[PDB]
Amino acid sequence: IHHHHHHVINLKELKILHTSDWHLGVTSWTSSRPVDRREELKKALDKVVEEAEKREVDLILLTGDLLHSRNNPSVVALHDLLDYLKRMMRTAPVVVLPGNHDWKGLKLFGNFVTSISSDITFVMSFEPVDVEAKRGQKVRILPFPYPDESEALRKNEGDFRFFLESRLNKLYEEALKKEDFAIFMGHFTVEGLAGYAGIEQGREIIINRALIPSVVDYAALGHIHSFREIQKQPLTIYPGSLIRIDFGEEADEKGAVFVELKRGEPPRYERIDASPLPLKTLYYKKIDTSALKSIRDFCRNFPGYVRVVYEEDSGILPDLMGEIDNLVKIE
Ligand SMILES: CC[C@@H](C)N1C(=O)/C(=C\c2ccc(O)cc2)SC1=S
Ligand SMILES: CC[C@@H](C)N1C(=O)/C(=C\c2ccc(O)cc2)SC1=S
Ligand SMILES: [Mn+2]
Ligand SMILES: [Mn+2]
Repeated sequence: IHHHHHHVINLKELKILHTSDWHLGVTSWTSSRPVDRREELKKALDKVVEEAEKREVDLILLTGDLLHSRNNPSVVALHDLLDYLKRMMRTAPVVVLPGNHDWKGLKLFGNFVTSISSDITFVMSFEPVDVEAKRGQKVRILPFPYPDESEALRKNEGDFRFFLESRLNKLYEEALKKEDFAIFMGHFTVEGLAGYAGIEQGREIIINRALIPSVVDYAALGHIHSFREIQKQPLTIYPGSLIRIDFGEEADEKGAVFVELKRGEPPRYERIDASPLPLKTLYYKKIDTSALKSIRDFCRNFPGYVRVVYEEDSGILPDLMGEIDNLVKIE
C-alpha cells in the first residue's frame, strides 16, 4: 500500500476538484452582532474534502482568498489553512494560486514549500509550471496572479491594459507548448459580471472573458463570492465561497466544482453543494406591532441568520437582538 502517484500508460483523463474563497478566520457583522463563522466554514470544508476522496480526484486547484485577513491572519486561521492544505494533499496533488497578501516573505516560503514537496505547488508569478496529477497526468498550469511590480498601484490606462493582454498572449503561446492537459488559473474579475455586486472594494483587475486563452482545457478563477459559469469554450468557472459571508449572497448557492476532462470528449462538471447556513433579509416600512409579529414568527424556525431592514424610527425599539439569537443585524 504505497502513497505516491500512479502511472497509468496512455491515460487521457483528468478529474479536478476546484474550490475557492474559503475566507478562513472571518467574523461576520462585527458592527452589529459578531458571529464567528469558523464552525460553519470548517463543516463546509470537511464536506468538500470528503467529496474529493469520494470521486478520487486527480488534481486539486485552489484560488481566491483562502484567508479573510490579507496581511494579518490569526493563529487559528493559519492553523486551519495548513490543516486543510495537508488534508487536500493526502487526497490529490494541489495547485494554489494565492490572492492578495501584501507580504514579500510569502513568495519565498511559497517557492520553498513547492521545491520540497511533489504534492503541492504555489504559483505566485506569470511563469507557467508543469505538474504531475494523482495518476501521473502531465498538467501544465498557466497562472495569472494579481499584477505586481506596483502596476496595480500606479500604471497608465493604456499600457496596463496592453500589459494584461500581452501577458495573456504569452500564456496562450505557452499553452500550445503543453504535453497533455493545460489549466488556466486567474485571480481577477471578468468584465461585465451579471450580476455579482459588492466587489471588492478593493482593487479590481477587469479582463474580458474573450482574452482568456481558448486552447486551455479549463479556466480556474477566483476572488468573487458567487458561483459563475463564465463560458464553455474554454470552460471558465468561479466556484464561489463555501459559506455566505454577507447578506448580499442571500440567494447564492455555495460550494465547490468537480471537473472531469477527456482527450476527445468536451469538458463536463458537477457542482458540489456545501449547504451552508441560509441568510434572509426582512423589509419593513416601520417596525410596528405587525412588523414585530412577522419578525418573531420567521426567526422562530429559521436555521440561518436574519437581517431586518426598516426605513424610519417609530418609538423605542424592543430588544429584538436579545430575544432573538438569529437576528444579527437591524442596520
Ligand atoms: C505560505 C503558503 C500558505 C500557508 N499561505 C500563507 O501563508 C498565506 C498568507 C499569509 C501568511 C502569513 C502572514 O503573516 C500573512 C499572510 S496565503 C497562503 S496560501
Ligand atoms: C520554515 C521556517 C524557517 C524557514 N524559519 C523561519 O521562518 C524563521 C524565522 C522567521 C520567519 C519569519 C519571520 O517574519 C520572522 C522570523 S527561523 C526558521 S528555521
Ligand atoms: Mn481574490
Ligand atoms: Mn474572496
